[PDB]
Amino acid sequence: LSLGLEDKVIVVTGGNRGIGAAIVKLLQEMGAKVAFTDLATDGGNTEALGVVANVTDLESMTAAAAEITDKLGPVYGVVANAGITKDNFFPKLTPADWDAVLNVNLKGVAYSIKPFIEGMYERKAGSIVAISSISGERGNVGQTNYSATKAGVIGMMKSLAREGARYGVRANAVAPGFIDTEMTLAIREDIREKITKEIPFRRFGKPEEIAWAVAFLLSPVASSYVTGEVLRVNGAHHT
Amino acid sequence: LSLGLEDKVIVVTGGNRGIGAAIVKLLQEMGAKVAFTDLATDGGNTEALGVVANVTDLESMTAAAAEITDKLGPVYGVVANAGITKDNFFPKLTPADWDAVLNVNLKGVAYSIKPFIEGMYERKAGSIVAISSISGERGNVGQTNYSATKAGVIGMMKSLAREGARYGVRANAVAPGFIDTEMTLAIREDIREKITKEIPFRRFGKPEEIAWAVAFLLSPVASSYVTGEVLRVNGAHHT
Amino acid sequence: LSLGLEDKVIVVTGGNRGIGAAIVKLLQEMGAKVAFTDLATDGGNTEALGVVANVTDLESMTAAAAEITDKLGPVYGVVANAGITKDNFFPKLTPADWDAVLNVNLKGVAYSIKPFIEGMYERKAGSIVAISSISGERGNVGQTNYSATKAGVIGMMKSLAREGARYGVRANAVAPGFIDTEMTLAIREDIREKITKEIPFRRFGKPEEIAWAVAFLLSPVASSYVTGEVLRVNGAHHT
Amino acid sequence: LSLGLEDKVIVVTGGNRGIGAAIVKLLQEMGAKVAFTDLATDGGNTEALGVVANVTDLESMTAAAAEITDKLGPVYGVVANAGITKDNFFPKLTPADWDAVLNVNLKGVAYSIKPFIEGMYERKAGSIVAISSISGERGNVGQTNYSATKAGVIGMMKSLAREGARYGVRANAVAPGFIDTEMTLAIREDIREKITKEIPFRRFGKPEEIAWAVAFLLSPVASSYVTGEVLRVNGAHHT
Repeated sequence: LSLGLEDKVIVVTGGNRGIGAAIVKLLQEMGAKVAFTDLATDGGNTEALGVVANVTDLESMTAAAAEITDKLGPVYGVVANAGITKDNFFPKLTPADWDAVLNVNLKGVAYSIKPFIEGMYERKAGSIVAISSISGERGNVGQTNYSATKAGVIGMMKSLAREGARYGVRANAVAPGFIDTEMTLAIREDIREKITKEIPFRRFGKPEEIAWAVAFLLSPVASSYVTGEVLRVNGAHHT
Repeated sequence: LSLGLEDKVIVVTGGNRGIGAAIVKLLQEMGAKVAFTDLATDGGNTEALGVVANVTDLESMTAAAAEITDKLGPVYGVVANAGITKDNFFPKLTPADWDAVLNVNLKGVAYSIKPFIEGMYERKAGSIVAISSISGERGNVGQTNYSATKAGVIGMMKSLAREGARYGVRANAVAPGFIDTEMTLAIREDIREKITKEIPFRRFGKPEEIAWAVAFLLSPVASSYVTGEVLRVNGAHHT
Repeated sequence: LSLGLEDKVIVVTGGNRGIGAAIVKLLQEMGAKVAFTDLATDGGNTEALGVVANVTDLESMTAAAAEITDKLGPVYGVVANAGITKDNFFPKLTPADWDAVLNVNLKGVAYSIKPFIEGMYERKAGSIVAISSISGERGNVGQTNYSATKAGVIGMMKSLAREGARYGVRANAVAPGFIDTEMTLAIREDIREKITKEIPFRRFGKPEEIAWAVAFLLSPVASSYVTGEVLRVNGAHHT
Repeated sequence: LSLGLEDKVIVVTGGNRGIGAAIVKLLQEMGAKVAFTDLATDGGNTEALGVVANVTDLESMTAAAAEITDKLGPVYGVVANAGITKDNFFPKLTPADWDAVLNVNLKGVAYSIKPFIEGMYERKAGSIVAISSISGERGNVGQTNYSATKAGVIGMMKSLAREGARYGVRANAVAPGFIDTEMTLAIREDIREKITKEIPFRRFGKPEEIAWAVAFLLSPVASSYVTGEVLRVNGAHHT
């Protein structure tokens, strides 16, 4: 019948555009009280409570948590989705290129969870989901630093899963393959084709498809015994 | 809102008791036209179309397919769930102990899919799910033969996934941890405790919990881009 | 300095040609007393003790064990390498095509280990290695049955590893990518190229390269704490 | 006969004590010209060329590279082994606790490879190995940050493997289980026992055992086709 997500308060980092917006949108049409953090809050999602925050700044995220708790109530769900790339071959990557992705994609994830966690423990309820990636698990050329971080979140989620279990709090990861967002839609046609040919399903995925995987893991009904897991959504691109 | 499973015809092997019954029951309350095969069809599930069949016999399964197609219509979903154990330490296992699990758990799975596959290809639609196991992925003492087969189904599903993609047909696997069925509820209390202590979640899983994972993979709406994947439901017992 | 393999008795199934011959050859030049079983024993390896045996027949393998124990002494190492293919798309595969690969590749592996295991336990020493495959882990089109079995051996080895640990007996698996044997050297040039382009290393592997991985796992010196592991040799084809 | 490591120049980060010292020691007795970087260089390894350097400082590592190249010649091998812990439960971990492990264990690894990589590419030869961990792959309680980084190095190595293949340069990872170093030998007896009971092999591993796995991956002879792989050395603790 129903996923136990009605009136549940959920925070999505990076939820203004792209995959994050898609997660926000779907959770809304499941009856959740969704909030999102980002650098801009346009959206155009009206009913969503956008909060300008920066995952690399812990004060910024703790403030957003306070604002969200105050307006919507105690938080059940967190989707750590905000991430960036600084793509280049290993010897062309500067310390700045490492500092940037490590801050948003690794540190920023923990800073996105840290302001909601103690409360989740008190309420003995909560579902945490980090995003990504096929590059994190398989590896990717030019993404030696992106990959380190997307493989890093999987390790963070597995340990967090083992810590949170005594409170009935779950942590999992979704590892998307190549997904049609505005970013990947601007990549050269000849590169899109080379990649699409690697995918047995013969297409990139859609954002609403990642949203569904996140929803499944957030549902206290559909995945109550799922924790520490990586859910691959890649059309058999990586198996 | 809804998983695209209303009026969808789904076959569950081993669906009279245990986990299979739970999968049957939940698919029913999602509006699916569910059928099951087994050695007995009591159930007591009335509205479910029980067909006496044997996964080790291909004539038996092709007959059941014919009966099911005829009564309910063209098949969308298949859950290859029927499996057995012949547990013993490696040197105490007889050829009969190998023949038995290999037939039901490996061969029987392919024989459960073979009578529905050509039609799924014609209709360019279908979602296949094999079950198990934590023992298949981690290994288990006394289950050297059970494990070979539950690891074998994962390989079967990954290859089938890659073959079926050109028809929009998906294949995945669910790998349950230790689940409270009537079989595991009769295992010695001191062994149940030794195992339960290994599980961060501090309990065995429930059958309706495996049912939900199977439903997620069958949904053409919730997992349209999920294929070739293993979904672990183990409470972080194996991560 | 040296791998503790001098004067060690090692049995290699399928060791007359191909990868098996390569494993036999290298173990010999490490000072091991190597024997092999196969359907033919030409070899042309002279110093190797070829025994005509069939992995699908347990009497046949137990006889070979007796012969080998008698001529060379108590067995330390076993390489379960004999395997076959019956390649076809899932709906074109006959029960005979399933029975064949399941017997040689799954059952035949256990039947290759069963006649040496009780003695290894007595001597509290031994290293077991099964072969394969990239198809077992990734999946492969047209190899839905080969893959089920090569994924099956990994599960068998992980469980056997957990059982054999109390005797200091180790079990592991080597998962080769595409390897230049006489079989793969007869595959069409256009298919060889399509595959070779998938491999970052830009070549198929060589048999002496699989031999080295097997040697590493057999060495009681180099891998004394390695058990339950899969060693991939694929040139980053599957990561 | 021999691993192609005689007269090969190899750098080991964190090689003064513990596992690093063990790797240094074994490579030496394989005829390699080994150097190590660390915060102290006592050792007491005399013949090893200790260089005081800090993996978190890129100038410091590029200087060490220059010194090592100048004294020993062009570098073939790099073992990124230096790592630290700041163990605590997720909500007790400060930004400083994240910054520390992320710098040494993730960033520090890339900074250990960056000064040798361009030359390896020129010479079309090289083998890179990062360390760890069982916590990186499985997850561990109290190590939510250590784990993120040890899972991160695996992703870094897989991407680096795919980039370096066009130059015949290999990258792999060794994932040790619990190893008897001076650090783990000071952990409480009751915790050592709780952990040792989880290990089928019934003991922690030894440093010379990790050294052997690193040697295998560095050998241009024994692992010429091994790249992008994780080699687990855990006594079946994690399978």
